[PDB]
Amino acid sequence: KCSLTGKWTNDLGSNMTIGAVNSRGEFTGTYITAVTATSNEIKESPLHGTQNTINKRTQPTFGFTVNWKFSESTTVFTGQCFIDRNGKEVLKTMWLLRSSVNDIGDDWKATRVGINIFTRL
Amino acid sequence: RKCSLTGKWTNDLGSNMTIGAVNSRGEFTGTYITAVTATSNEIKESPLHGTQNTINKRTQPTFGFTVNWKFSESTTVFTGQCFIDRNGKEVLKTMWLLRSSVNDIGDDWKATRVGINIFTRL
Amino acid sequence: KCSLTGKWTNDLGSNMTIGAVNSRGEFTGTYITAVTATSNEIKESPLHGTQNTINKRTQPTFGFTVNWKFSESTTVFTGQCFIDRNGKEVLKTMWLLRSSVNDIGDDWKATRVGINIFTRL
Amino acid sequence: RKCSLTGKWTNDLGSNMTIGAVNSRGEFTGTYITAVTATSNEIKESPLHGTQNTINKRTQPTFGFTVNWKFSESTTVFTGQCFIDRNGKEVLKTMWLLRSSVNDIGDDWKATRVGINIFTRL
Repeated sequence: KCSLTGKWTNDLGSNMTIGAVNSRGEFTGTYITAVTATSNEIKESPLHGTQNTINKRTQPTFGFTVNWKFSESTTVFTGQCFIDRNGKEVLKTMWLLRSSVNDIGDDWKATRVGINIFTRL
Repeated sequence: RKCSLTGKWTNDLGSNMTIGAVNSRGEFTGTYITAVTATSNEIKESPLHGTQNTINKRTQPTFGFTVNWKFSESTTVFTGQCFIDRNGKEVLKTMWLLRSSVNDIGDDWKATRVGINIFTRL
Repeated sequence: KCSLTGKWTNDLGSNMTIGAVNSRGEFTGTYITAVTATSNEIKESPLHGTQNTINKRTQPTFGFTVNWKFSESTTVFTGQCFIDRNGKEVLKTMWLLRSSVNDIGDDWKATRVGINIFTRL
Repeated sequence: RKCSLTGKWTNDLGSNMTIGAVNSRGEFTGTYITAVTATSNEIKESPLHGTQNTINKRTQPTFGFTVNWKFSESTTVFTGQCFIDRNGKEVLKTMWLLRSSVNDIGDDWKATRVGINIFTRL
């Protein structure tokens, strides 16, 4: 089975570590991003999420939220934990990066989208 | 005035969710009761877990959460901001990604749907 | 049938006019946005797109590109032309707003996403 | 050095596209030959139409286009930027929305998929 537990790196140079996944699918971790949309100094940030455990898939879906500690933003990631053709694990994910806006009239411009592919560190 | 995630919410598709207390680290848990599904499965209350961003203790914080669906193999994530709207109402403006399970990594490209949800207090 | 031709307004206060849709599904129009992510002065911008004509649906899908004339950005919209429960036409759309970045290393942050609902003006 | 959309491109999913000349208004037409589909229909060459942004005559312009699929009722839009990569190669970095047709406006929420494509010259 593909398991989220462990250390990962992505295509932008960010790393994350995820701890034990419990019987309800819950996990916590830490994220160190290589990139930011702000001109703020990056700091390591917690993440929390779940793996879907329905039918106990060898390649489960999952999602997590990175609670950025150096900005007012939040990012969520979701994807699937695959075994690729080489037998290596790969997380294929898409994310939404939510920026803080001061006024609800600017809400429309607050959400960026993209992908990340993670492999084991 | 502050916008708080804790409590009961309903959305523009008829779904409800309950969010519990937000701890000092911004963490919260809740339950999601969806009105709609992409599958032909029975909907069932599913847990959610997420965080509110506490940097600068904003009155209108950003947040994100994951719904761990219990009636399908999918996962949805939501992120958005807890606003005080012009009328003084608390409103969650969110966008989501719904990740379906695929069997072959070759089909990964078609596995993610996107959309919005707007939540107000029940 | 729901037809894209005509004048529309959206939930953010933007308007657009779309001309005749030809037999291949092609149309052109003009977009006047009520909002921008830049601090530039908005100007009316051309759009070009297509309606899908397969099976000649009464509620077709469609897409179009707004070629912004007051910024370096581009937005694309896609959605479906519905008749709602009142018999009114509504365009339900989602969009990607692509900003220009100077360097490919910043590509990850260049795409915003959102929705717009259009009704007839 | 300029990145130009005109010519033949291939993507990370195996799809190809041909883009014709870009006129003074930034307009172009082309053909898309997709390797993948969300339906169980036969893929068939489909037309595309879009624009390149010409403001400030950037060497690495943004652009967008719509693929008018001819073998399904769906539409896809792409937007991105025509870059000169660090190795001097022209690369289209794009994101897309794939809109499926639904019969009932009530199902609109599940009709839009999202993803990326990276194109290089064939």
